Amino acid sequence: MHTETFSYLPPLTDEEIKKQVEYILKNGWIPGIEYTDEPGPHNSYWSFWKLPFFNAETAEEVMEELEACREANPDCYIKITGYDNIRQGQVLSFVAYRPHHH
Amino acid sequence: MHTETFSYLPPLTDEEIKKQVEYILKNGWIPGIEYTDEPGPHNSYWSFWKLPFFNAETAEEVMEELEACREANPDCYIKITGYDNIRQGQVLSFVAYRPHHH
Amino acid sequence: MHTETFSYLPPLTDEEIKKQVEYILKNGWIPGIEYTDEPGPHNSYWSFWKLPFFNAETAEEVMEELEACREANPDCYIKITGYDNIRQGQVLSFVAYRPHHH
Amino acid sequence: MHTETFSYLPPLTDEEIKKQVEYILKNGWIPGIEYTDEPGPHNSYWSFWKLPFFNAETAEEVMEELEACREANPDCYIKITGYDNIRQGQVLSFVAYRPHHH
Amino acid sequence: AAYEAGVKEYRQTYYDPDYTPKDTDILAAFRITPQPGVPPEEAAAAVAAESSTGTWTTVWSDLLTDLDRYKARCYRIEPVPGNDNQYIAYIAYPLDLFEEGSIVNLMSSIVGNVFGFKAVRALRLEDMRIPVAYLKTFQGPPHGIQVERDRLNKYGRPLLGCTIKPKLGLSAKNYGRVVYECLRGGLDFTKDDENINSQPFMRWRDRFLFVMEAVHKAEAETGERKGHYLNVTAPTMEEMYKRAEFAKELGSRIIMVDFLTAGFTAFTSLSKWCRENGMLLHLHRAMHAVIDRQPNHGIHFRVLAKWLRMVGGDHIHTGTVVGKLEGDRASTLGFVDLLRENYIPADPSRGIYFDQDWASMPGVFPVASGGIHVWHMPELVTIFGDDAVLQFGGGTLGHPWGNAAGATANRVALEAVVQARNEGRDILAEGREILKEAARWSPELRAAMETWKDIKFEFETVDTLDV
Amino acid sequence: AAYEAGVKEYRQTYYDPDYTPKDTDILAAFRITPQPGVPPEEAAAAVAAESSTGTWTTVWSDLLTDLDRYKARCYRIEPVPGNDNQYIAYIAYPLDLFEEGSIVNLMSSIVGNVFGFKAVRALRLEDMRIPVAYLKTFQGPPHGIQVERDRLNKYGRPLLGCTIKPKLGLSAKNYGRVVYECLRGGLDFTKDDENINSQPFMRWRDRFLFVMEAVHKAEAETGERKGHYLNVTAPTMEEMYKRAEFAKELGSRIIMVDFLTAGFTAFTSLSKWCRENGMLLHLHRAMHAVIDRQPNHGIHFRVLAKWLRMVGGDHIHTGTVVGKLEGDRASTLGFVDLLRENYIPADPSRGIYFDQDWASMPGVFPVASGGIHVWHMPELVTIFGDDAVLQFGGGTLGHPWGNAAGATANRVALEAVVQARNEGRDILAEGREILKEAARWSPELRAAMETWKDIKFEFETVDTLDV
Amino acid sequence: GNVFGFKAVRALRLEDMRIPVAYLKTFQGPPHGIQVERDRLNKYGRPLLGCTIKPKLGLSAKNYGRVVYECLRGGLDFTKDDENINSQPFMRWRDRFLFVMEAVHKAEAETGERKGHYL
Ligand SMILES: O=C(O)[C@@](O)(COP(=O)(O)O)[C@H](O)[C@H](O)COP(=O)(O)O
Ligand SMILES: O=C(O)[C@@](O)(COP(=O)(O)O)[C@H](O)[C@H](O)COP(=O)(O)O
Ligand SMILES: [Mg+2]
Ligand SMILES: [Mg+2]
Ligand SMILES: [Mg+2]
Repeated sequence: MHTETFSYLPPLTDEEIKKQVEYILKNGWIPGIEYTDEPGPHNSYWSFWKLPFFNAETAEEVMEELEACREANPDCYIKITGYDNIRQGQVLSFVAYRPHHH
Repeated sequence: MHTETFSYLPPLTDEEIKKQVEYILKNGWIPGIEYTDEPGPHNSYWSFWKLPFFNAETAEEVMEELEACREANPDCYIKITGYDNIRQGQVLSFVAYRPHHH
Repeated sequence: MHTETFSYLPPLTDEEIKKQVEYILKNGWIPGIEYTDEPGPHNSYWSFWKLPFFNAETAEEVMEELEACREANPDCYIKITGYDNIRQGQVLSFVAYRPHHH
Repeated sequence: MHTETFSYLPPLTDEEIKKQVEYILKNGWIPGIEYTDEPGPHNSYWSFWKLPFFNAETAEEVMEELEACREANPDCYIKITGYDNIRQGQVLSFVAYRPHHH
Repeated sequence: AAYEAGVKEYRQTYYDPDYTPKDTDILAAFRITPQPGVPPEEAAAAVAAESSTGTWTTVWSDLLTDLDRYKARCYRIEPVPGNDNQYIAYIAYPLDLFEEGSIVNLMSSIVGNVFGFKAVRALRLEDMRIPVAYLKTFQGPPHGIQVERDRLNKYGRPLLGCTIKPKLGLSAKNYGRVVYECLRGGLDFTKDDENINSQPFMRWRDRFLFVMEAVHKAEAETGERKGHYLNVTAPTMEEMYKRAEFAKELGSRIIMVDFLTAGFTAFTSLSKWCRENGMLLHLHRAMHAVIDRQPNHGIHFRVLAKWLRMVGGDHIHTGTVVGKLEGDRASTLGFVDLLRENYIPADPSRGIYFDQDWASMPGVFPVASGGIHVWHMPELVTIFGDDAVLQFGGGTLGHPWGNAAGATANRVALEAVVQARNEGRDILAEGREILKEAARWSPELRAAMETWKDIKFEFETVDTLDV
Repeated sequence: AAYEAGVKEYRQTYYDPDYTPKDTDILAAFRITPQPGVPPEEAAAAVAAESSTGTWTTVWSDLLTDLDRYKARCYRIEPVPGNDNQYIAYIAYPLDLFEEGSIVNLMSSIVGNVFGFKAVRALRLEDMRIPVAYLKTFQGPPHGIQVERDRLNKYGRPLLGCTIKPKLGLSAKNYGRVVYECLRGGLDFTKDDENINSQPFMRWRDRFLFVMEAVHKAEAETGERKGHYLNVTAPTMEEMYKRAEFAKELGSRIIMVDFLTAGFTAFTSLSKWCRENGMLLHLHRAMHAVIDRQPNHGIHFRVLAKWLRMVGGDHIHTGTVVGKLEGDRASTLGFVDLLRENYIPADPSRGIYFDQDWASMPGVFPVASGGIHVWHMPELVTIFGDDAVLQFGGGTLGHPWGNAAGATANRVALEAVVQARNEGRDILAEGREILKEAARWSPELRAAMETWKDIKFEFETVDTLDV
Repeated sequence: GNVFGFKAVRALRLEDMRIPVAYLKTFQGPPHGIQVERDRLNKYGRPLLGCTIKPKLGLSAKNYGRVVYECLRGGLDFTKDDENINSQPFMRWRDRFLFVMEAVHKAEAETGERKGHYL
């Protein structure tokens, strides 16, 4: 089960994940977190963890929510998203955490 | 060239025509006069001589208009009509005068 | 698995269920009991417990039937229905008992 | 055979025709002359007498052309036209001369 | 003289105060404001004449037919309470003036030209008596309330919907996301905004695809049947059919149309299509207030309500009374009955001028929508009862925690109110306490109540009944 | 808090008095009457918001899109001369809010819900600026004035028509008779009444058959091209197409539709069909005065005129000014220009709020109809000029000698007036003398003039411009 | 549907029915009806005259056309197929329609009166 962008790289470390979040914020885009236990090609709509973080100012805020999502959903795939309302679409979506049964 | 009702009888005399007009008036129907030089099966609308005689009270009034129509259109077929606005349709239509070239 | 009306409230107590039965009877409607092990959105026809209780006069009668249905079908969902033959349709349907595996 | 504009008026005198030509020129429109022996409703294209008189400066010029057309085509209907290239369409068309067999 | 040419007064032929209407006559009640100097019965006779058989001068061709049998007749004129310049004119139209099954034809007579006459300063069609013999020429609702509840397997409460917001500007995939969140949180329905058709920011086929993925996902996740009213309002009938067919292809149970902006010819075609294809039809009344807002001129909504029930829809917007758009309580209760019941007696206190029989034509779900939120739930359930759709657009997507939470808040509020009603509580007197009870165990409802506490819409009503 | 939930004032987001409209924006001018206590710019901002992107409370989903680029903006609010409670609000809408080629969509936004808000006591859409970039998404008239004149081979005078009477109750064969008499006497056109569709007293196929026999007979007898506007107004699109197709099969050059009662979806389909089938399309505006009569609420006809030219017709009724139906002279001259010209500058004295460019879209024939007779001919030719259809229903069939005489009287009156105008005479000052000149040699005109001498329609105008 | 066959009822005749206007309005009624038909035929003031072709069965298409021509040209308004003339080995229906309509149009042109054969 590949999960699109960065799925062909080794799993990202927390510091590598944070650098992707910093890229989202640096470009003025909105970071978000999504998760699911049904990751296949049929599923356009992973579960939102809260809402996209319109008010997030730092990458650390987002990493803290990622850890919370993982703690609450350790059996799920968890992705980081970046969103641009001007083009109106996601500019980046990648899996940050895979469950043990991957 | 047959002309529908009474066309298979000998031409009607003026007195026979007048009796048909009296039948129209007796039944509360409206007498009228139509004429044409194009009498065939393609023609639903012979020329009106004036309008249907909504105000006619006697058969003689109608016979006088018939003579006037003939005098003015001696080359035409001329029919007497009777009209009922309740059923909304003609109750009688027959040729009273045929031109010499018949 | 949500079960339509009252599914977003806490599970009803027997006392709260009986008040709904009284509401059905008070309005001249016919109480009934239905049950199934297949409660999803594909199933329009849960099993009838007996027939709609056309002759029921008291809510206690219905609660007794409800307990009997539960004892006989403890692994099933059980709903109370209220039925109006004048409009010809159910006026109320809600789940009174959910099985342990819910 | 009615011939569209002014056909329900008495035939125009030469003086009345010239006033219409003056109306055409006064408004900056182009006078023309058309003629035919086939005036019915099937015929969109009467014969041109020469070309539309793009260079005409006086109504008398046009009346002279009208007389010349009539002399050459006494058995034809002859119309005066007024033409506007800005709207791209004729602004006036009327029969000035009808043949003896009319 | 063959006949009497020239101008007569309309009242000589078209005012008959001793006429007794037949049970097959179409009746109209017009609020008429004559010009000064025009007798009220002449103005009323002008309306009767120029909506049936007459024009402005005598024509001989009247004598070709039986004018007595075809003319409309003003059979009653009455003053208006509190206005010495307005009258109610009652006009009777023979049944065979009207094309069978054609509201388009009915309108072309009843409201075709008569609102523009110089002799009439203002004209409002207040009510019509549609006889059973004419009703039987119409399909009526594609399904109607009882069939719809059976098709949805939903009994015992109002249904809950929600217009997606912002009105315009969302992409197709974002539309699907917000729909999924709304439906999965407990709403029965979501919908396109009335002005969401097909646009550069979101083309309709893209929208239908992503929305129906969301609908089916929410239905499987919750276990309750869901629907999104996909809007088939379109420039041409051909486009409208294409959009209806794709909704069906994707498995939608329901579509919507803006029946007035699309118009009654396309509406009648679509209603027949919905019957033939088993599709629920939600009617949005966009543009109605252009016509029905002012008490002195236009057409009251209760007339439009009869016409649209005849052509047929399964839902129709009827107002909220308490929300952001105007809806006079008494009149609204009146035309809700006109839309749902089989027999409605005349009732001056609710603006019902005529007894109306529906000869078993199914009822239409009223839809209460526009500027309502959780605190309105007790009164909404009181006003409309179980057979209504209550829609919360801003009242769902404006929840501080997002759509799923907003949907849960509205669903919890509704069920708590319905439960309390069924238990015998006075939900109007206890409405706030009932909501607070449920907020003790529903944090979603608690937050919704905090968000909109003391938000109310209370204004002087423009379209009121006569005093 | 993820975002700022709760209710804001609309003017915080939707009132921008420093916005400069783009040449691609759709502009609207609304006459708005706020409730007391509602700031005028808040009422105007509510209209802008609820006809574009906004609702009654803040929604997080705004942040998914670029609201700044999609929102409508009220960019100007001005007081109304002589009314301290009305304002003109100017609102600008981005081009990509609108479905291409869809007046239905445009209406669903601009006039969809905003006329019913409690905060707004009354609302009238007075004008719209339709940008060229949106106009190019529409077909426009199937043919338009120049093509129609070329297709009819008629140049240099107004065209003449006539509504058959009595409105309802005639049989098919009688309809053909009266049509034959009218056309053979000199009228270019006759027409079904707007409410003649298909009825028990006369079914449409029977009518079309007998009428077209009459049309072809009159055309052959007179030598001039004739037409009868066969009415295809129908309950369903399927019936409408059937009737249009049979008109074509029988060789009619022209049909009519009641474009408002049928509605804009069916109208748009029919206009496309008329283009594809070479059929002239006469538009009857039945129901318009329900919407456009009152100066305080509704939609002014000049807006409807733009919309119908965009969708496309070849003729449209525009009023008479002097006849039985109301038509303010100044406003009428204004929207006649809006219907015929390629560029119309703003003109407050004629109610034209915006410059309007038509980017070569053909013009539509205005049709003056309703309560006019021969004595009106001088002024009608003066008001409208050559490019108009003047229709005399009662003014033909009410001639004391019948239809052919009535038709000849109107044709003679018209040609005498046109001749006199072209000769340089002042036809307004000399109008009565011109008619009397022609009556000396036309007994038909003489009798028509005797019949309607001193019949006039002069009333105080309800829908007037501001003073 | 079933009530004429019950054991408990020896005989049953439906004599009349009152059809209410509200049910009648759900029906088309005659395609044209008497008034419209008279206008379509341009015939007023007398009953119309028709005629069933005979022998009932056994005539060929061309012979059918001949007898129709002779009937109509002599003053009848109508002729008709017998009720049991449909399509058969002795005369197939398209052949019949072809020859009959040649005869109808010929008789109409010859007499000047509108004719019809009920095919
Ligand atoms: O566009 C709107 O305003 C709505 O989507 C409501 O939005 P909210 O739920 O966010 O208010 C509805 O279309 C209106 O209720 C229609 O008015 P009516 O029902 O009176 O026809
Ligand atoms: O029904 C009628 O009254 C007419 O047939 C006119 O009859 P007359 O010619 O006998 O008056 C036209 O439809 C109106 O002019 C329409 O009004 P408008 O043109 O203002 O839309
Ligand atoms: Mg909406
Ligand atoms: Mg009319
Ligand atoms: Mg037989």
